[PDB]
Amino acid sequence: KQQIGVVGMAVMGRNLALNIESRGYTVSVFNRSREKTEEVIAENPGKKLVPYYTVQEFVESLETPRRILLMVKAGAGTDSAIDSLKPYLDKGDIIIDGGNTFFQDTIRRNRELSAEGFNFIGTGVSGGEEGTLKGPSIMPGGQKEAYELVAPILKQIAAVAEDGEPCVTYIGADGAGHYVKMVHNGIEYGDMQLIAEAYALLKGGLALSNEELAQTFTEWNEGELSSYLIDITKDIFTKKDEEGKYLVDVILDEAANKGTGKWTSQSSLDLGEPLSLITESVFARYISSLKDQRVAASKVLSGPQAQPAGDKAEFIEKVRRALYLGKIVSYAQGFSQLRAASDEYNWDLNYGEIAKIFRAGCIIRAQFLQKITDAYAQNAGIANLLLAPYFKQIADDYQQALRDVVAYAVQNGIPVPTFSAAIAYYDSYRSAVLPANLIQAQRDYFGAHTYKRTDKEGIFHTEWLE
Amino acid sequence: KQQIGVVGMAVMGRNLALNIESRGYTVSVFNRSREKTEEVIAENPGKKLVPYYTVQEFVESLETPRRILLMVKAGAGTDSAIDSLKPYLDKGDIIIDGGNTFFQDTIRRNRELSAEGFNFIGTGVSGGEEGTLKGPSIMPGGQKEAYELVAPILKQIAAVAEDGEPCVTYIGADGAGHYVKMVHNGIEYGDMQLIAEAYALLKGGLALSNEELAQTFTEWNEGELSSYLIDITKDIFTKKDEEGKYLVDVILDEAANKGTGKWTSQSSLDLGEPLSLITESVFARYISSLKDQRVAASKVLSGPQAQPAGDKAEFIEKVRRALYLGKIVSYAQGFSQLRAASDEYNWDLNYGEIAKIFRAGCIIRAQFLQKITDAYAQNAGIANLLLAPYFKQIADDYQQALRDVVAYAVQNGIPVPTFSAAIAYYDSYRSAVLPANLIQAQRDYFGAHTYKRTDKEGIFHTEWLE
Repeated sequence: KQQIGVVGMAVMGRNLALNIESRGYTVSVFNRSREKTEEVIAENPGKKLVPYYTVQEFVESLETPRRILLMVKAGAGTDSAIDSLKPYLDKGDIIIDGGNTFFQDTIRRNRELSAEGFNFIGTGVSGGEEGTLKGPSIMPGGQKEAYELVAPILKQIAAVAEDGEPCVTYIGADGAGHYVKMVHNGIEYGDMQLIAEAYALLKGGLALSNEELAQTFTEWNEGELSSYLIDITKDIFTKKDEEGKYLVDVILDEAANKGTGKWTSQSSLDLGEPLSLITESVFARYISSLKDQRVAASKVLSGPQAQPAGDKAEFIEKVRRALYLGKIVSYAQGFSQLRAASDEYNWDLNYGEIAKIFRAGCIIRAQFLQKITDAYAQNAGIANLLLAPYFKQIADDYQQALRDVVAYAVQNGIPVPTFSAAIAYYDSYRSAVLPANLIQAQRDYFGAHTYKRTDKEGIFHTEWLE
Repeated sequence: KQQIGVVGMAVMGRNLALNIESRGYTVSVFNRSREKTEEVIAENPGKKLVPYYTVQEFVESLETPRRILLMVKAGAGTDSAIDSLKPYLDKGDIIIDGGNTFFQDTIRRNRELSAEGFNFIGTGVSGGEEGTLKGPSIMPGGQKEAYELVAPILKQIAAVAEDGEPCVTYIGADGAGHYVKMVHNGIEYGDMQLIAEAYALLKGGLALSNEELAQTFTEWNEGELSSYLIDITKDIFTKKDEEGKYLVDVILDEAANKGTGKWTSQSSLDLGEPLSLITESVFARYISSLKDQRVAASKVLSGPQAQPAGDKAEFIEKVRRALYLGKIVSYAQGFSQLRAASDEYNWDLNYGEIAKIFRAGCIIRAQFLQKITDAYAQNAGIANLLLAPYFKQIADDYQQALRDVVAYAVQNGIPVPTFSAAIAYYDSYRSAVLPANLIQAQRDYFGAHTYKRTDKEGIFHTEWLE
């Protein structure tokens, strides 16, 4: 019998099944309809993929306890796939949902399937089509015993960091994996928006051509900013269409989204976390969708004439620094939310291990994730990444560049929502005292909400008039 | 019989009942327990308040169709109050929930009570304890026919604008009123945070004493910033405790919240609205709660030495301008969300009328709300308040001040999350082209998400490598 089965032969499931096959495992494959399953085998002769055309047969062909990988698109189809499998499962079998599922849904299915005798692993899978085929970052949450059973296969198919550690680990119970996958995506939204601002600043302040953009990103990619996102960005700036037009310059600036970005921010608001940078990233996507409103407004609203930033190399460097410190702030906010979530949902998350599996496979992969790993390696209970020696030092050295870039952008009409968010956060966090004293005073005045005092114990209320 | 009854004799309900009484109406009062009801009458001899100590009697003493005002604290008690009333109601009776209820709960009760033959009006009430007693802004949503029946009383007790129009109006169906009340609160969070930044900037850049702060706010209050929030703020800066200490300087800077701020932002994220300013206001409150983390971080993280802002009067004026334009941006974002919500929930909101009832009674009351009223008076379908002639002109004239203040703040270590949000929004909105073209290009690259072109119809996907 096969050790594992994959349900859902669309690209992602097909690729994952091929990945499993490449590691020397024989895998059973199944798809709601039979055409995709037939195409997979047609296109992959000689591979150890065994097709089934009925749920029952697919389930029977797996060694127990069964390990069933659902790669169908997250949503109702996940439930129908589960419902179609149930009647044929033995107590102890394991269903693993690799869809981009909202964590509360995974928590619900996990609790419900558990009550019926089945294990449920909600797992994030990150890497794009090519990543799923070659080695994605895998983020499983669910029963530990079910994880350990399937872990050997997950480890073989995941991307491997350069220290030899596979990019999968036991994240936690029930919905922890899908919650971490959501946060990865929120963090990804933040990195793309920071990069988009770097681009606007170079193009706006120095009028760099696309070839100079490509060259600049290429250089940044050789240093500490080294990352997958930076790499594809330099590629993007060198792409020309069939008639020699730079593709990036004619792509409609309407950034689409698929919830996860929204989801992370909504969670930050439920958990009391100041996740301003990723949240501003989501809002920047929302405003780019108001394209018609923006063109209209551009003919009506006035603004300053953007003046050249000055020496090219120096400005480019300040923008590089700003970007890197911007990422530091965004991730400090992201990992602080992972802690808030861990507490709320009782997951005992291991932040260092999560950072470790983000080092390769996933879309946000970068040498930067090793810096985060090191930070937790030296102090697991660190309150905020900004306090880590490495990050503290980068802030010491790069904040002036961030401050200069934001002032330039604001004085020149270039919107820098996340760079502005990053400096506002850095300055708020290091403030022993914020103006919330006035906010509290106003609340007690118009709403008798009471306040506390810095010089005296007790809870007070004041008759502000007399 | 009495024309109306009030349930819930805590302060807010007591005051509302007294308000109704002051207008010449006799009102029946009731409270779950009898002590508060006994105290109300004890303390208010000669007033036309008729106490009842059983639900049944309270319901019987009202002329039909009955108008029952629930002033109990929003939550489970609202449901228990409703459940206790039901058995004694006649089809057509009207229950009005004046609690600070989340709009989806009002939609649920409205639908459910409707199916049983009863009308349900979820209504925001804003004014604080003193406002509920003297004249609050009232924002009712529910069956129109039920609204018209009770409207005469609501109009008599609401605050009245100087043009003689009472600050209550039919907002819309089901949960529209409570949704508008939520947005008022989100907008209030934004105004308090903008004011808190003005304060940080004056105190940080010019080291103004509290007496100078008071004097400055007093002057601002005499001009276009004229508002309730600005007024109590100047009061706050002159308040001294029993031993001569300025109260504002010893109040613990940990801004509490009660959801509505959070709620507005969560809705903006569900509706695709870039409500960055109020959202940053909520996050600023979240970070002020991390007081211990902030004190710790203040001894560890470095930052620049804040240098004096320069001439006092000139800087003060730039900060006044910045604040006013900041409010313009926040409200543009708020009213755009009111439209997004109106569309989503099928309310056909009348923005001008909502602005009109915010002119007095409510916490955000200000001459500014008349500017918004005028804007809708001249163009009901205006896409964004920034496009309104009055606001367009203020932006033309005050943006440079906003830009100078933010650059100064950022170069000097003073966190200005909302002022930064305001300029980032103004600059994004007027941008015919944003860097989301790159974001779209990256998405198609790693996720094959496809993109559109500015120079060609169709939806494309590109093999970015080759």
